[PDB]
Amino acid sequence: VMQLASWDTRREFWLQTDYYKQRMVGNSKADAALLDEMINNIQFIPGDFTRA
Amino acid sequence: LDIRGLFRTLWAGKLWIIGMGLAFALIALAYTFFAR
Amino acid sequence: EPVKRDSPRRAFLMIMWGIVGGLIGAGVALTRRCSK
Repeated sequence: VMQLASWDTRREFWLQTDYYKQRMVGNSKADAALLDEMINNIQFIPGDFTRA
Repeated sequence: LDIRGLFRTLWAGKLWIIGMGLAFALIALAYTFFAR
Repeated sequence: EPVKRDSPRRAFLMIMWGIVGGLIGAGVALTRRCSK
C-alpha cells in the first residue's frame, strides 16, 4: 500500500512507458509540465474496515 | 428603488466606466513585476 | 524543480482589480449623472 500511493513510484513508472515517450515534443520546459499532469491522473483511495 | 431607472442611468455613463476600469486593472502588472 | 510560480499569480489580481474598477466606474457614473 505504501508503494502504491507514493509520489516517487508514479514518477518512475511514466518515464519508462511508451505512452509518455511518444508525447514528448522535445522542449525541456514543456515535457516537465506534461509529466506533472500525468502524475495526478492516478488516485488512491484508502478504505475503511468499519464500513467494509 | 427604480432598477429600470438605474440601468438607464448607467447606460449613458458606460463610457466613463470602461475608460478607467481597464486603467485601474492596468495599475497592477507593474507591482507584479516589482514583487518577489 | 517546481513547474509554476506561486506568487504574485497575476490572474487573480487582474480579475479582482478589474471587478473593483467596474464597480467604482459605475458608481462614479451614477454620481456624475446626478452631478450634471
